[PDB]
Amino acid sequence: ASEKEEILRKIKTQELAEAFNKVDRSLFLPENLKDYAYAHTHEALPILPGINTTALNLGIFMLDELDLHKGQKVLEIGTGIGYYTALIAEIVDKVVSVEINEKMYNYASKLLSYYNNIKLILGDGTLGYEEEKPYDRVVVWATAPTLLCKPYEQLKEGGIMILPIGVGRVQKLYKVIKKGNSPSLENLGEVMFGRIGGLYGFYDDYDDIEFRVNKLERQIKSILDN
Amino acid sequence: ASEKEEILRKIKTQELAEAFNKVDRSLFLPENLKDYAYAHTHEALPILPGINTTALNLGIFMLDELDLHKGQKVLEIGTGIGYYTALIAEIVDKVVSVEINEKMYNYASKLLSYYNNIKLILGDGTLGYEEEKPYDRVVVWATAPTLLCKPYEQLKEGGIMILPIGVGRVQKLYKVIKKGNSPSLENLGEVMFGRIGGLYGFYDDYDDIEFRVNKLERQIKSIL
Amino acid sequence: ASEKEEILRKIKTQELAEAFNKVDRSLFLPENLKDYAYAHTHEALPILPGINTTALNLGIFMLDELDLHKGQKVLEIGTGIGYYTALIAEIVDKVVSVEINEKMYNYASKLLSYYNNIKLILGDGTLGYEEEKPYDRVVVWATAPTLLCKPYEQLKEGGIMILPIGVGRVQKLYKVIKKGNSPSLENLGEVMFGRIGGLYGFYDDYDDIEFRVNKLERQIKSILDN
Amino acid sequence: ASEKEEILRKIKTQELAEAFNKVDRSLFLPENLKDYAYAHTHEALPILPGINTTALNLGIFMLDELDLHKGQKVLEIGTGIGYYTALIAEIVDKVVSVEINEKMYNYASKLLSYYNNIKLILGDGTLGYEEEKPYDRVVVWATAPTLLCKPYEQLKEGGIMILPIGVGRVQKLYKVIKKGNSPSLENLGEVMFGRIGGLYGFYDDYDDIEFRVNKLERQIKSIL
Amino acid sequence: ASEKEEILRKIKTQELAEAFNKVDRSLFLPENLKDYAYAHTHEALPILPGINTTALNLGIFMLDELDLHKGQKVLEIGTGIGYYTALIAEIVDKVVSVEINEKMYNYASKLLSYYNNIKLILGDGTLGYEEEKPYDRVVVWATAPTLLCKPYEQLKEGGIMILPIGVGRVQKLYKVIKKGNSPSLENLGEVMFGRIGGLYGFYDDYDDIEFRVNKLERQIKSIL
Amino acid sequence: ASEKEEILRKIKTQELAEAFNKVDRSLFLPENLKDYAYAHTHEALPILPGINTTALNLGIFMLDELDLHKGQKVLEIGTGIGYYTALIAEIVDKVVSVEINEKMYNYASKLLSYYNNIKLILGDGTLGYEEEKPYDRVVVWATAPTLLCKPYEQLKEGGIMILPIGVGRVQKLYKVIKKGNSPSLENLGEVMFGRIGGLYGFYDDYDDIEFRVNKLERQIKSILDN
Repeated sequence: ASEKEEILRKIKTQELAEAFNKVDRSLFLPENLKDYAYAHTHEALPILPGINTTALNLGIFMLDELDLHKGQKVLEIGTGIGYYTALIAEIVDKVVSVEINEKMYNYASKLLSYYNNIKLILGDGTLGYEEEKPYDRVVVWATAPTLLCKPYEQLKEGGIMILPIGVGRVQKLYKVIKKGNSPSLENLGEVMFGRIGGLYGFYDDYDDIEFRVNKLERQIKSILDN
Repeated sequence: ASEKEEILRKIKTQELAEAFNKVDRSLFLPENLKDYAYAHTHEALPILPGINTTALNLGIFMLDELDLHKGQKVLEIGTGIGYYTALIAEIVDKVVSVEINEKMYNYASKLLSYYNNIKLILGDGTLGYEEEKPYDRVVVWATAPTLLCKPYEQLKEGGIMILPIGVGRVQKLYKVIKKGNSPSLENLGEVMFGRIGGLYGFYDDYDDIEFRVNKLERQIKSIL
Repeated sequence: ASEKEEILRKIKTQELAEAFNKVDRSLFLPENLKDYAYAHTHEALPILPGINTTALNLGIFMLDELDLHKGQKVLEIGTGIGYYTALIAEIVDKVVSVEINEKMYNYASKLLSYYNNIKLILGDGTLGYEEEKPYDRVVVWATAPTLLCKPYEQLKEGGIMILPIGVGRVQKLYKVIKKGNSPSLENLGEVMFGRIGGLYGFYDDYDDIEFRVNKLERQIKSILDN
Repeated sequence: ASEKEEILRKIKTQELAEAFNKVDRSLFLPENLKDYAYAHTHEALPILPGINTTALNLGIFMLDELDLHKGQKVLEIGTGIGYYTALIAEIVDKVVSVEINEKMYNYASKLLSYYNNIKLILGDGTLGYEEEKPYDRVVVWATAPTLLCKPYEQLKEGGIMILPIGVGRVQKLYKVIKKGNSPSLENLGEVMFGRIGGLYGFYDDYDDIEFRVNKLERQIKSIL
Repeated sequence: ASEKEEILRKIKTQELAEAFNKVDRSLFLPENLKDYAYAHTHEALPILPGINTTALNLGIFMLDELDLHKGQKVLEIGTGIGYYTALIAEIVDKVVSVEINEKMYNYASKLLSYYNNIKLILGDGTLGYEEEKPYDRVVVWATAPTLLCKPYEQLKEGGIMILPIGVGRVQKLYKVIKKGNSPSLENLGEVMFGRIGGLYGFYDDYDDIEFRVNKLERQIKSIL
Repeated sequence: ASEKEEILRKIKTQELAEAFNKVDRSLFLPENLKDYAYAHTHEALPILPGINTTALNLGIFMLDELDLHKGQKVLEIGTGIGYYTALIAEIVDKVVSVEINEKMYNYASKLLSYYNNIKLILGDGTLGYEEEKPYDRVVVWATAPTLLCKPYEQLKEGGIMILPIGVGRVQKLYKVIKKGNSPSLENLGEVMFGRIGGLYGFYDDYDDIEFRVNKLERQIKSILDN
């Protein structure tokens, strides 16, 4: 708990403040990363090849902006290691959380036993989760090509959704308040999340000149097979 | 052979062939572009800043790959000058067409008055059009970040949607056949369409670093 | 006439001010662009594939800087839709105007009938127009690799020429005052014009890394035919 | 065949084959990564931010190209999770291994207690390890700007060092045989290792212009 | 064979062959570069910051493709060290040569005193040289944005001009034959010359984005 | 001597100030570059294909920062034209100087005759020079991939070394004060030197997107041979 007090001081939602103080984040982190429970708070931690855990400073900010309170039903796209799932479960009535990667799904299955209000789904988060349909809030922990349609449809009328939108290696964090097909979108800043996979995920690779050149270099390397 | 003739020979959809043969593309085109009606069939044509009507060869090819029939209900996203909308209205029962740009909407509204089975919505085509929900066919004249959810939802279970998906200056043309949440995607080839706007459209601009630097150089113009 | 008054207020040449107020720019614009006669004044309008009409704000600024007055002979490289041609004809004695694109030449042939002091040439503007040789002013509506030599030679001794010079997708607007082979060149700012074609036009394509990469990507796409 | 088996078949160094067969890689790996012990043998595995343990196929290939024997003195630069260190300690007399990252040092320190012929230095591997100076073999798990001088100096006259040399995202894997100031360098192929740190390490970051611009755009965020 | 000999064998212009054989290139070259007179014939040689004399093989090749004869009037744009000017003066009647850089002008002025049919103008070669207007041949030792108008105007009706045209680090070598306003342009291959300066020269720098960013990064060095 | 007084005014080491005033730099420069002895002081001068002489302003700054005084033994990596070698010889007891390029080695052999305290070696400067081992100072006139190990080892304990470190076309000037394996490195600024060659020199080419693209363009040009 080094940068723990810094982060706690900033929390605007009293309920989140308490959940944050109580849940021991080292309990959801592997052995190798134990020292990052409350230190290096601005970095994303490696869990699986190609998959990280959002930076604590970012995560707490997002949840704080989610306006979480008693008796809400929250949909979370991207269970991961279950830590942010736990913090929501502490505040909210029920939590439906989706994970697309099986190994990740397995790793967390055991870590959330202490909770009886978290439904863990193994599937395409891009579809959200129809079946417990009306949600009060939705948090996505990976960037999308556009506004995720299913989650948005599943949101309650005045619901609030937070997700990173953007193709390209640097995206934008958006706070969406449902209002028919005229939501209000508030850019909360620049962020760098990994790409969400699935039906409404990405259909082509990163399109920045660095990537394009890396590819050219890959192909010429292989064409020189001729 | 005649450029108009070359395109006609390729058309596999009989009705499309008949429509293509009687609808005058030169009426939908501005004064400055009438020489292009059936000449230079491979060139996209400039209508508004940032808006071009698809090149004829590709336009017909897409309407043809769309497999249009009589009695169908079609959803067209991106009216434009109205030409392809006209061809569809000649073949199909009813046609709903959305145009997000008002200046383009107006222009095409005048020309589409002739037809009576065309509903022109001035709005976000990225939302499709819920109110007539069941559609047999969907065509999109602009590239999208992913599979367009709303129009796809509004498709019949075996429906066909044709759209370009991709970020970047060269996208892929897809032929999608609705099958619940596991659509079949056929790549019909590489195309170059403008980016689609709207709620479920793009939120970032094309990544051209030359210009991103240019600007930063300009921005660096301040001496205090 | 929305941004019309903004633009008119700025005009320093009284004669231009009057011509600008009188000539109806919607009369030279196609149907599709009627709403841009005096709105969106900063954008270039699409007329032909690869060809635009300079932005009104830019055009009026250029003509205003041309120092146009009674009894001058003006050479204009790039007739286009004839609108800027009309404004000059209103002020000046005679106007010789060149257009290299035939379709463009045709479109404007009819739109300038009301004038009896505009000679319309279909040819290589890069050559200027020898035959009505001594000119007082010259305006070019497209960028060149360097100072256009023929127009410059055709200029009167103290004549003034305005043109965009530059390879690359962003050029510079120059006001040239003839003085033997020691002109005075004043950079009026950064601009973005399409490339001028012709003998003294461009001999190679755009050389910015974006273009070069687009090409590499084109070739590798075709080499993969092997 | 079994991925673990495929790698085993390639091993030319008998002792390495035996070691690979009895050392349990799943002990060195974190909970979240144990399924990868002998599965997906071609993937580098994420341990700390900016630190990955080499993909098994390459790891073994390098230890094998290293030509390990009994009684040797080996210098390993970049302990990591300790796995390859363990394999070396099973084959060789003594092993000195350096790790510059403390969090990584600790993690591997616990697991390496089992062995008794391994000396773990928490420090700059770029300096090698003077104090045991004569070494028969040297392995480096990270790319370097040039031939690493200190470790090379500390090699026996016919010693072998295996390291990746190169700036950029794709380096070359070199097998170096000490011969005074004219070493022989064999290119074993292209690899992708992280940059080595320390005194004789890198002083500039990888040149990614996309990000260099991104930042400059961010930096340009000030309105006074 | 001898590098000097290899070049000699290729020369098709008898007079050029004779001249090449008697003019000592080592006199025109600085102390630090005399070993290069007829050695490393393919390398451009550094004379002033931003100024290099063309590599011999190319230099001769161009003078040879120029088709020099006795009695002609030649216009050379870019004197340089004077070597190729000397070879031309040995073959032709009169030679006008322009050099825009004064430091280069001086250097070559001393060495060219020997010849008496060479007029050295210290000025804008981009303007050519009106005063002796009719020229049979024109050579340009630097790349240009377009066909150089002034020198082209000053050519005889069937004259030949050899210049590199192009923006970018690799230009095309052109052989131009005057034919009113429809010259014939033969592409002799790709070359790498410096950019030509002057009125009808370049107005923008080579577009190197690496450096454009570098600077912007430097520029971003202010903390107020 | 135009910018000579500007540069002299700045010199903090009195001994360097005197050496700088006395040694005639035009005596080490070829004919073509005579006018740059004390003018255009910020540019690097062309001597051999691929090889330049550091800018005078840079060179004097580096030597001034080297803290040169009576009775020191100085190792210099990159003799070049011998001018900076001469200035050091004037102040110091002995100077060992290495040059890797033979033509360069030859050109300077004759220019330093007036000195009897300069040992000129033709070899790999990356190795420094073991044999006159303990050095008080070391100056390198070319960039290295990292801290040059041999020179550093050859430095006296509290010795000082100055060299440009960096891959990439723009490097950093470093002032190194020996202290075991814990030197103190002070960045003196951004500089642009040519690459040092040799055992501890570079093993791969420049890695900036400009270079990478130039290469792609080279290969595609050659693949189109197929």
